[PDB]
Amino acid sequence: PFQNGFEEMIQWTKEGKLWEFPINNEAGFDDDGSEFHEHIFLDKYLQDFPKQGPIRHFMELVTCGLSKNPYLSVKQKVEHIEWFRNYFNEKRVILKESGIQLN
Amino acid sequence: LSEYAVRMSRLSARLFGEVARPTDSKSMKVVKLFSEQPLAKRKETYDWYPNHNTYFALMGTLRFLGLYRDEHQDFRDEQLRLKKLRGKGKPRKGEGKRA
Amino acid sequence: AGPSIRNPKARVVTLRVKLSSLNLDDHAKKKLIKLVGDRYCKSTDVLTIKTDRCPLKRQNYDYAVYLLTVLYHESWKTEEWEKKKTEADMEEYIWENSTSEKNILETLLQ
Amino acid sequence: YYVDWKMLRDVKRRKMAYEYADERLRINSLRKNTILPKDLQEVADEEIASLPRDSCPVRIRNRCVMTSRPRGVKRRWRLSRIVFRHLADHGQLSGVQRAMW
Amino acid sequence: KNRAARVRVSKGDKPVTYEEAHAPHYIAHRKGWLSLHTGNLDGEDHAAERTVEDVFLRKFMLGTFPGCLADQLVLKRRANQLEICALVLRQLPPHKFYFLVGYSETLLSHFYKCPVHLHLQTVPSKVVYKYI
Amino acid sequence: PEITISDEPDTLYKRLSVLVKGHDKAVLDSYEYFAVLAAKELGISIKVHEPPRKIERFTLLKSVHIFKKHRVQYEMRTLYRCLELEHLTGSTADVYLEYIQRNLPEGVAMEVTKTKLEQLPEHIRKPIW
RNA sequence: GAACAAUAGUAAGCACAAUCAUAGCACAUAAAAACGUUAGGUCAAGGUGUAGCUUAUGGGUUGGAAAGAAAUGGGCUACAUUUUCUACAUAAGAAUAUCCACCACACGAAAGUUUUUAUGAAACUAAAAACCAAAGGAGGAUUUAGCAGUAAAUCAAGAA
Ligand SMILES: [Mg+2]
Ligand SMILES: [Mg+2]
Ligand SMILES: [Mg+2]
Ligand SMILES: [Mg+2]
Ligand SMILES: [Mg+2]
Ligand SMILES: [Mg+2]
Ligand SMILES: [Mg+2]
Ligand SMILES: [Mg+2]
Ligand SMILES: [Mg+2]
Ligand SMILES: [Mg+2]
Ligand SMILES: [Mg+2]
Ligand SMILES: [Mg+2]
Ligand SMILES: [Mg+2]
Ligand SMILES: [Mg+2]
Ligand SMILES: [Mg+2]
Ligand SMILES: [Mg+2]
Ligand SMILES: [Mg+2]
Ligand SMILES: [Mg+2]
Ligand SMILES: [Mg+2]
Ligand SMILES: [Mg+2]
Ligand SMILES: [Mg+2]
Repeated sequence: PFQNGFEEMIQWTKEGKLWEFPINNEAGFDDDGSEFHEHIFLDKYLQDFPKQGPIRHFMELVTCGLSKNPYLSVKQKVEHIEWFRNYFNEKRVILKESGIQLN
Repeated sequence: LSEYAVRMSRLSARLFGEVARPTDSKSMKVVKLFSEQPLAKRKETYDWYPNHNTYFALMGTLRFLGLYRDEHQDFRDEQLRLKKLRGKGKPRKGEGKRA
Repeated sequence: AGPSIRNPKARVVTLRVKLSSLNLDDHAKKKLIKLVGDRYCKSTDVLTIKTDRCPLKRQNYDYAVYLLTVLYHESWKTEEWEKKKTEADMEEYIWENSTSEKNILETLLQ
Repeated sequence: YYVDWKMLRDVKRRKMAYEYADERLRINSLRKNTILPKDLQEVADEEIASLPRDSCPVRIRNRCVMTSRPRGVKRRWRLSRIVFRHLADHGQLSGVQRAMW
Repeated sequence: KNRAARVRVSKGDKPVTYEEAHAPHYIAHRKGWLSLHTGNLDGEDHAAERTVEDVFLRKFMLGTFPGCLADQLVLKRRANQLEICALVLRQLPPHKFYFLVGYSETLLSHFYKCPVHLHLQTVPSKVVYKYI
Repeated sequence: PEITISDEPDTLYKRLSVLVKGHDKAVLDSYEYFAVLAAKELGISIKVHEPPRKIERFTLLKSVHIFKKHRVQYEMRTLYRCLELEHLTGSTADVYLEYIQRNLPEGVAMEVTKTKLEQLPEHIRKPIW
């Protein structure tokens, strides 16, 4: 049973039902434990790719894009660059036929 | 303009994490393409309609469970009652046309 | 007020640093002006870094102070192309190697 | 029950547009790039063309939430003017008042 | 003639609450607001959801409380919790009233996934501002 | 009331700026009286101003089907109050803003900008690469 | 069913008036505008009374439309010197429908035709260049709108 309105608030807050004060809009979202150099620098996944080719032009724009992006975590960005590796290597015939030898 | 200006700009570019090597205005779109949240993904878009199945079914249940009370459904009901009691109903499927 | 606490505008981190309080060399200070540019206010000597790109504000804070450390460390590195500096690139008019200098020397020659 | 069949098909267009969204973004990443070959772009063309056209963004239509009216919709409240006015006039809409100046 | 949200002149006998006796053009002059939340302010978001919520709360409160609801429902929204204030007539015995109070608070906290608080103030007969 | 002292050097704020947005004037007036009287008791040393109001006006068609010579015009007014605190601590900040925030009215919203004082970062102190 | 040196009228209600809004007044505008009239408008905002459809008057996919011989309402741009260009913001420089064989230009292409580019899965859309420079030379009966920061002219913004 409740002794006071403050008891109400208190119990709602322990229960995690009532909000946390002074409010930080980031309360309850940890973002996977990540830090900026896991977000900003995508070199890690640019390791496997032809280095002097235009594929690095395209993938550097993709990279610089995924860097500027608050809306996605580490995981999905990585899935992007991985789907790109998988698809670029998926077609070996096109890259070579186009007039540039591409790895 | 100078080569000192170009190298300075490349320095700022690769440092800040912006686009380093010079590109077309056209290709730049792809930059802005991954720089944003795509349109069809936004919560202000796919979450546009509240689920109508939810409210509808929930309140109907609560009604038959005798908690919520719908006067609209009662009007409807009573009127189909006085419609069928008259003899003009809603035909059992398949029966009406050909017969 | 509402069910959700998540606010998009929260993430933004700003840094304001007076360049007079930095240990920067003449060369370091002016290469830094030319390097950072628009983030620099020239009258009040205030440098401003706005950081966005990361979801959590801790990350925008660490990457902004990161940008600070990075610009300071690369403001002191003189490289090949900095000896290639155009005289049109100058923030100053240096009396050395000038046109007014050769105009003076020709007028005094005559 | 969604109030119409209209709202039915458009809801399915929201689900779908959320589903193939990644595919869209990544294909249109190459397709809109100049530097890459035209040859990867013809194939990327057949690729986004192959996707069900019910999953594309622009096939989606903004409607009023409750009354389904396709047009005359106020973006911020997702409500048709009839219903908006109705709600605001009873004062059921917060902060909205009649303008005099 | 402007027909928005108005009560027409009868033979002069029609009982009328202060709420329905004032035309929409009076809002913020005399009339207050039925719903209160942050959403329509200059810099803010999700006004739409607080509106859907509002509508459904109207429907819910009028269907859950048959015949006893006195005047239009006052919605407050503060620090994520909703304070639902209802002026209600005296019809049913206190048992069913607390039953439906707990019932509503539980179901509303749980559907909207946020803490709800319900305040009922009982009134002898519908408040009459004009006529009668 | 459990209180604990951690050895770590608590954060300083040069200027804690609090924006209070509203529709109505009265509520913000009263809330101003509240924040002022609350920040006086704790000896926080603050000022308050009124940022000029912003009015949005949009128009809808008056009738269901067709009269385009007839329009209804609806209005949303947002009024401002800004609390400016200077020279406060981190804990004093967390408490004062807790007390100010828990009691915040239903129609009003609050935006706080904190400028926090940091000496210098470590890799910059006085090394040169 | 009223006459104020008043002859049968008294009446709360609701309009108008009064107050609110246009960040002080005053004014103006804004709003307000009862009762009824025009079976005025809308069953395509939505909701329903009455009648109908229920292997279809229902629900989906796919492709298709919106062509002009005209006739007209409303606009925009003009027909040019109070104009046109470029500088530019409010002292400038040049152009200027007839010389004549101009290597056509003065105004006036918003229209066409080419090439781009914006968006988009899809250009039929939109914007910008270049070309082209046509009708038009202040317009018949007859008419619109405005009493002040209005008309007129010039500029930007927002809604979707
Ligand atoms: Mg559309
Ligand atoms: Mg009128
Ligand atoms: Mg006034
Ligand atoms: Mg007046
Ligand atoms: Mg008027
Ligand atoms: Mg009046
Ligand atoms: Mg009147
Ligand atoms: Mg008729
Ligand atoms: Mg209907
Ligand atoms: Mg019906
Ligand atoms: Mg059909
Ligand atoms: Mg079709
Ligand atoms: Mg004609
Ligand atoms: Mg005009
Ligand atoms: Mg004109
Ligand atoms: Mg001149
Ligand atoms: Mg043209
Ligand atoms: Mg010509
Ligand atoms: Mg001619
Ligand atoms: Mg006349
Ligand atoms: Mg005018």
